Amino acid sequence: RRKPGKCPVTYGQCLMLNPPNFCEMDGQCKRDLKCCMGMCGKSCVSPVKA
Amino acid sequence: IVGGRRARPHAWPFMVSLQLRGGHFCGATLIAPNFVMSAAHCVANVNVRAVRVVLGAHNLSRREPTRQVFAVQRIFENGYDPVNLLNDIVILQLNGSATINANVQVAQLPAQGRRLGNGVQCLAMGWGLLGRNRGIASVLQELNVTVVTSLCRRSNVCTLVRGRQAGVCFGDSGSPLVCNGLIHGIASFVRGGCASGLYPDAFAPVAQFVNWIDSIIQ
Ligand SMILES: *[C@@H]1O[C@H](CO[C@@H]2O[C@@H](C)[C@@H](O)[C@@H](O)[C@@H]2O)[C@@H](O)[C@H](O)[C@H]1NC(C)=O
Ligand SMILES: *[C@@H]1O[C@H](CO[C@@H]2O[C@@H](C)[C@@H](O)[C@@H](O)[C@@H]2O)[C@@H](O)[C@H](O)[C@H]1NC(C)=O
Repeated sequence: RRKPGKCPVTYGQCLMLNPPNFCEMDGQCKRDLKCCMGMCGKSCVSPVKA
Repeated sequence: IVGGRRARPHAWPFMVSLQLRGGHFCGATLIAPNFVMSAAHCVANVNVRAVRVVLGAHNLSRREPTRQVFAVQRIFENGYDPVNLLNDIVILQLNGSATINANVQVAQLPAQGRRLGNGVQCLAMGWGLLGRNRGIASVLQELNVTVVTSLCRRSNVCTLVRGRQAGVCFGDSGSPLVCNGLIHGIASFVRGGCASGLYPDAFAPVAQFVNWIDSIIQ
């Protein structure tokens, strides 16, 4: 399920149709990390304030 | 490419399609008979051993006799930062050498450190989305764009179409930006969605990497 906190803001989006993701939801990440879209695909990252 | 036009068949014989499972996922540029260059983010998270390098293509929806297909043999990167998409450039050595002909030709690169000023007229191209969605392009598309420095990082070359909404779009990653016959950019990222009319499209600045490129291909 979705965890507390927010995903970090990102500067822009890579020009791929389907950037590969390493996670699809927060529960797939360890500890307090959230599954967040970066500039190019999703990864587990430390949360920022809500 | 949103808001552009069809290229004439083989108008840009250095234009390359990178494919997985027979499907285009990124553009690239032929820079020697046995090397292409693309965006690092294109190959960062795919199986490089599975990538097919398609030269001499025009219509991705047709069988084309003009095509030459290679695998990737070796990979070269120079400080790619996936968080910020800095140094978003990769050189891929092919498992063979292209036959140079009407439809497959090597691109020309600018001098090391060459920076383009506001207003320089360039041509973007690619097989990415047409927008609407009109879906993905079968036929290679091209688009006249203008270099801009505002709302662009010094570590990028950026372009914006004057007075209407047009620009690169998803699937155009890795494709060349041609300025005065030279490859100055590799399509990297957009902001505000494709063809926002506000945010310039951002390219990896090829001229910043020419000495590094030559160190590999020469
Ligand atoms: C160069 O590679 C060509 C493509 O190989 C095929 O695609 C790659 C990605 C792998 O899946 C591979 O097992 C496939 O065979 C070959 O057709 C070609 O012969 C190779 N050329 C050589 C060996 O010089
Ligand atoms: C649109 O662009 C056309 C091609 O531009 C030229 O060639 C490309 C490959 C690049 O080298 C670019 O820097 C050159 O400007 C022009 O032929 C055409 O005039 C342009 N259209 C308009 C409306 O000016």
